[PDB]
Amino acid sequence: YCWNPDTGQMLGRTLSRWVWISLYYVAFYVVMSGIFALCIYVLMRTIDPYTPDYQDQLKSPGVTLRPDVYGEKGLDISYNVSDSTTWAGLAHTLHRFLAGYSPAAQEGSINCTSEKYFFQESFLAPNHTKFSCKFTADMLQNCSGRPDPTFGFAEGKPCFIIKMNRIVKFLPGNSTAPRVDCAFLDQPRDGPPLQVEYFPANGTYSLHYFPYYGKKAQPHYSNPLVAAKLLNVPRNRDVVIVCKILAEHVSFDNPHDPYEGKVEFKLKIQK
Amino acid sequence: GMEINDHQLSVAELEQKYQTSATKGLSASLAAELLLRDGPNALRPPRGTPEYVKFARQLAGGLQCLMWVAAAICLIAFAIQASEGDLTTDDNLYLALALIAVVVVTGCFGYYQEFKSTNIIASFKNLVPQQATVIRDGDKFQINADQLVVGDLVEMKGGDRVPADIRILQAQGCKVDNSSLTGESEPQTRSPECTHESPLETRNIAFFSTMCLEGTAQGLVVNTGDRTIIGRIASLASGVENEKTPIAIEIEHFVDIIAGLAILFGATFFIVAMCIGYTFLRAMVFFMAIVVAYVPEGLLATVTVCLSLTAKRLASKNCVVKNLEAVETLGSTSVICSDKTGTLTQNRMTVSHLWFDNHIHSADTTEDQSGQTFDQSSETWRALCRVLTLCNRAAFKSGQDAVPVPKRIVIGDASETALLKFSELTLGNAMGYRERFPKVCEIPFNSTNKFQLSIHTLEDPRDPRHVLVMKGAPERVLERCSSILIKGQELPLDEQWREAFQTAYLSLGGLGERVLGFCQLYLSEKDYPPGYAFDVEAMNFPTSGLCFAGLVSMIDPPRATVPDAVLKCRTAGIRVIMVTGDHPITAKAIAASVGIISEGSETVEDIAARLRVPVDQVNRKDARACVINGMQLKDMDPSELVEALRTHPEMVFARTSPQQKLVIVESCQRLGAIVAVTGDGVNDSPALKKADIGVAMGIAGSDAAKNAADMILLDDNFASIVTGVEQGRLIFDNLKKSIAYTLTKNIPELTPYLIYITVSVPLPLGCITILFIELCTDIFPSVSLAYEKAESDIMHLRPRNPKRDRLVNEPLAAYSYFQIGAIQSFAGFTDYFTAMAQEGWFPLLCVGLRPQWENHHLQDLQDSYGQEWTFGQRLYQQYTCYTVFFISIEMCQIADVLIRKTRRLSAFQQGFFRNRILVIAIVFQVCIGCFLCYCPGMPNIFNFMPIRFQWWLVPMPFSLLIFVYDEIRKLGVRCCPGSWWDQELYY
Ligand SMILES: CC(C)CCC[C@@H](C)[C@H]1CC[C@H]2[C@@H]3CC=C4C[C@@H](O)CC[C@]4(C)[C@H]3CC[C@]12C
Ligand SMILES: *[C@@H]1O[C@H](CO)[C@@H](O)[C@H](O)[C@H]1NC(C)=O
Ligand SMILES: *[C@@H]1O[C@H](CO)[C@@H](O)[C@H](O)[C@H]1NC(C)=O
Ligand SMILES: [K+]
Ligand SMILES: [K+]
Ligand SMILES: [K+]
Ligand SMILES: [Mg+2]
Repeated sequence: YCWNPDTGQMLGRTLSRWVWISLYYVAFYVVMSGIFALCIYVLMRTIDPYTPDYQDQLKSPGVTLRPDVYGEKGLDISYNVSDSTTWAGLAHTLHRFLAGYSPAAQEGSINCTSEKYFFQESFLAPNHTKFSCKFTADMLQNCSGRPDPTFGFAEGKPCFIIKMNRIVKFLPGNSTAPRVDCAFLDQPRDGPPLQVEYFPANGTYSLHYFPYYGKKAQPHYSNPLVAAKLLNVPRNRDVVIVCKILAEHVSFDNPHDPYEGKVEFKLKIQK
Repeated sequence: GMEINDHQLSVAELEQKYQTSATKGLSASLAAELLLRDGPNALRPPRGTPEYVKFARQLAGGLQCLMWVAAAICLIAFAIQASEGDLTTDDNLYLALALIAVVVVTGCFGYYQEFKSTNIIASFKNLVPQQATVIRDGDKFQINADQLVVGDLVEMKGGDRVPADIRILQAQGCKVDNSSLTGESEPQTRSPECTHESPLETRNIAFFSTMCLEGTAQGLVVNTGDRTIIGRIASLASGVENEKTPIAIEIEHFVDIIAGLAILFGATFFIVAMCIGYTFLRAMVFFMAIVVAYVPEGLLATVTVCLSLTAKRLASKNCVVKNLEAVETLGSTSVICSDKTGTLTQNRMTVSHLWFDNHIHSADTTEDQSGQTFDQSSETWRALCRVLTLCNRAAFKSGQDAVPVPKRIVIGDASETALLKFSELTLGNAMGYRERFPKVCEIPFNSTNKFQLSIHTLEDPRDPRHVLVMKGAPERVLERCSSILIKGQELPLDEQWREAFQTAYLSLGGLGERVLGFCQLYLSEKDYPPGYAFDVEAMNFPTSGLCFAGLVSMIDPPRATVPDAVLKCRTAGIRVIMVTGDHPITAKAIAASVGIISEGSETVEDIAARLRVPVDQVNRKDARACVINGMQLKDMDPSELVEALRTHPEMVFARTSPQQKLVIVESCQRLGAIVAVTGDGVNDSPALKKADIGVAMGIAGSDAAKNAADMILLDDNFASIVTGVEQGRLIFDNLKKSIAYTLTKNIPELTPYLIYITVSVPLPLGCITILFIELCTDIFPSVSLAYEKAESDIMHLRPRNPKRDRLVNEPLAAYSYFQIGAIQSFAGFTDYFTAMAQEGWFPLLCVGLRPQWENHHLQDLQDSYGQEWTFGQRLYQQYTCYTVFFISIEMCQIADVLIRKTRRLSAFQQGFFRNRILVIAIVFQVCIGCFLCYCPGMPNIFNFMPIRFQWWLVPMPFSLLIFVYDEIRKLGVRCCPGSWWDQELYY
């Protein structure tokens, strides 16, 4: 093998050829870069600002719950009803979450008393947008931080917050407002059904919150929330509670998508 | 030192040299002392390395040392996330076993290129005799060959083969077959005489494995085992440096280019990755993803598969390879060294000229009778034909009426063999015309006589005479002839005819051929009745003053297709060299006959005589040709050999040791040559091994040649070599069109991961859909260019310079990668941004989005219409950019394969669909792409989404572009071959 020195005199050809070829290659390269940019400029000239062209990965919305303390392979909310500094990291994550939901952070929206599709087609709101409809803290009533700023957590009957994934123009149906219904996945043979109580009544989401018209058309629009007051869960046991949305234009039977209309969370209420 | 010098020594100097006796043999003891000193008399079989360790390097190399580390990054990334409980990343277990499958199938794509792999020393143990017949302690018995030692006193007799290298002391009418040494199957007498300086020429040496034809002999063993002459031949055969083939070096060149390039790119972005903030257990999973993107996995496949679609085409024209690397070697070959006997020739003594009418007529020497016949209306000829037909003791065997006269089997020697066949061609039957003229007497060719002679009654009932026919050594046929046939008369033999005959028999004697006199005389009925008492050993018939009838001459003639084949190859710039063991003066004649030497070329020994000037005075340069004998070469330095090979372009070597064949062949290879060797005999093997391609004759080949050769012309039709050059130049020029197609796409495979690492935009192209582009969609289109026809008349091109013109040269790589691949990446990213923007995520949004994009814990990512997107709704769309970049590529790998059809022509000026296999690959490229795209189950299994129809169109100006960007370039070098557009942007 001997000795392998470098090839410094390997300027493959002469320093005039290399200024010649280089300024050619980049003259090629930038021309394409300006053609490619000409395309994305024609691309951002065919798009429409308030409505997406296609929602090809948004047939049925997702559903998401608070407090969100994750472990491996799913949601897990395993605290201490007695001990008070292991439900204060779940009580504060429901509070600071609602720190953009109060009547003052809801200064932008208007009261909707239509209880049907909030259909708008021209722009009347402050700064040429469409109106939204409020959702406030106190509407989860006993699971809003008042009269319960630990959200049922000291009393072994906590308050999760099921949150839908808003979609533009998305019609879930208008014969009914779609409800929450949290129950076990494995119904225990010796125990009872998960008897549960929703806020506001029935655990629905009002039909005046839809249609969503984009974050440009209803800029300050907020999702509606629910707060299931979970009563039954026995203490020192590990159950599984499924928090579905039943509706006309919604499903919850997607075995590749576990957070699509339903949100599965392990829950432990120790003593 | 091993130099057989025992032929020079005396009988007394011999019992001193082997402590033996001249009539007793050795002492029974000493025959074992030597056996336990020198080992047995056989051939040491050299094993190669085993059969599985040539699978072990096939899994290593420049593309194979990388695909071990990326399957070791994939099983240390299914290993640090399965002990922590993370079942979702079996995207790196599916990515480890599919790459080691690329290691071993590509390892099977480099091992299944060895068809025979037969041991060469298989056929050196089959030309050897099992038992000998020796004397020790003064008793004659029968022994195994492998029990003969240096000094053994052996007896030979004809029919058996010779059992050692044996100096002859007494021998009675003894003759051998030294084709295995000379390639020449003409008997060579042997005697107790020391008739040459060289032991390869002298008569008192008989060689192991030489078939002793007739007679007896006794002598002493002089060399044993591998020390014999035929044993030295075997040591050079197996024991050859297995230099890589031409294409092997070229394969390993661009492998080293890509192996260097894959290690810069991935490992300057490992410095980038840790230094724009990824951890190490992330930064190691960028190199892995880059190398899978940049390296063309199934390149090594498309290479070897292409080589097969040539090899089959070669086999269909009855040329079968033995390892695919050979299939190209011919087109890159500059120099062909050929045996003469049964390579260019027919190794079948046959008639060529016949002096009568004081003029030499040229006979027809072809195996199928195609060429130039001669003058058969001369009444002086039809007598000359009557003498040789009658005076002939050979015979055809029964049942060959459907056999060509040349290929028939004749009992006797090659002389009468030739004449008899000639007699079967000009005449209808040679045997029936010898029976209408029944024979009454005879004297066969004797050696006190030095001629043949027979006397017959006649076919004519009205003629009762007796006719005497005779043939012999031309000079002696004259001094027992006193009358002669010129044009129909008979004339006295004055001193003007005894000069015009001694003209012709020395004229054709300069063409190096067997010459034979012929004569006749009709015995009258007045002194020899039609039942006369002819008495042979009494010798009452005159045996002189006979009517001479004309010479005939015969030679080893060339094969039907050889002189045209030779011309075709020098027309492809190739230099041709004769390398034979035959005698010099047959060789030179044959060389000019086939066209190794061109009309007008001269030796220094041709010039010196036309000027009447001595040879030392000739200017060497002047000579177009030169001829060099076995002695001369051994007397030469190689320093003188190169000056010779330089000085004279048309070269002929002869009387060559098989040793010396190789020397020449490698003395060319040292001058940077790609060297072919065609051959047929045991003399040929070592220069068939060392040759960058060896070719052996399928039929007339001796096995040792065939098992040493890399290529086998089954039909011996030498003009096959020309078809193999054509397809080795074609495959060479058709491999670099396929590689560029495979290599350009490696750039749009690479650029996503780079961007994805730096700009933190979603992953545009996943390691799974990359492995499907490489290992399915563009396999068929890559190979379909092995069916492009040439653009220049390829057989008028000089053979390529094997230093300068390469398979993957610096310009080709840069043009496919940097320029075509750029446009392929600029369609792929134009489609990645329209699918992202038409479904919810705008351009700027992509920057820095990946960390929020690739997040299980966030099921709510609000896009550029505030829309919340679950991790599966997002990763489903990450699959709709896997599958929209993937089809931007596939749309540019159609315009690619159409601009990889032509290197110099326009696709316009030849055509678009002229290759019919190419247009069948494109419809499969398309339709495995829709199968993956649309088929149910494809989104979850193979990560492929049913994309929208507008997303096929987005990369279409970019493909119509790629075609016409190359279009303008191809014309641009046509109309101006000089200026900068040719000398930098050609590939
Ligand atoms: C576009 C900008 C950002 C990158 C510019 C980088 C320059 C230095 C790079 C990009 C393309 C490169 C060239 C691409 C192709 C070739 C042809 C080859 O036979 C020699 C190297 C050479 C000539 C490279 C030299 C270095 C090069 C000119
Ligand atoms: C637009 O209107 C909103 C009313 O909600 C106001 O708060 C905001 O300051 C206005 N901005 C501009 C740029 O006019
Ligand atoms: C439901 O919506 C449809 C709109 O297609 C409307 O025509 C219908 O009256 C609605 N029915 C009820 C019960 O709200
Ligand atoms: K690849
Ligand atoms: K032979
Ligand atoms: K070889
Ligand atoms: Mg031969």
